Amino acid sequence: NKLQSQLLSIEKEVEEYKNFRPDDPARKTKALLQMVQQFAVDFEKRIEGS
Amino acid sequence: SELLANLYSCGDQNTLMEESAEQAQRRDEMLRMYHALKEALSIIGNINTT
Repeated sequence: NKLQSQLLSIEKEVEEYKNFRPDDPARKTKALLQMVQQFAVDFEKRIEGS
Repeated sequence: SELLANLYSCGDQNTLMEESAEQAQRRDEMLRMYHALKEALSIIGNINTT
């Protein structure tokens, strides 16, 4: 059960890490859209209180 | 978190986001109206300037 829990915790991320290729525009653009959405949500959170 | 990765997972990526014909008609209509308005303002400029 210990090992099963550890695998469950790690799997969601190593699922992406195992497919890494440095020359991957798709990853770069997905990261760009994730960073921009995070920034716009944090900003609205601090200003509007939403 | 997953939608853009799925969209990049589609079978044919060279035909994704191909514009319809209506967008192609609207592009030409908007440019035609743009040049028409510019020429009208140039002429009003010539009339007032004399």
